[PDB]
Amino acid sequence: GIDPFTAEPIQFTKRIQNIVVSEHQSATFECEVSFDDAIVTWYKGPTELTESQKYNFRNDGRCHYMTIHNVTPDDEGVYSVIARLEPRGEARSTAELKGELRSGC
Repeated sequence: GIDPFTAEPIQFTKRIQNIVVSEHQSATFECEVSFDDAIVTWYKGPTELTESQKYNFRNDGRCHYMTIHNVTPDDEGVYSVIARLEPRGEARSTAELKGELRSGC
């Protein structure tokens, strides 16, 4: 009749948003999800992001954080977060990265 709530599709309530970051600073895309058992991977363009003393991935219950250190104009682009669990209805979200210009006199 009606599918169970637990198997219902997973979506990001917070829905990451666009970030503007100074060249020497760091960018963080924060997301929140319906289930805490979901597995999340961040994507930049066709390339997936992995740790290399470059990307810091921190998990906190339903909350998942990704921090990028040393952002370049080149690095500006689109970042996505995808949450996956056994077939329940996967979700995809996007956000844009922008490089803030350094201030001066």
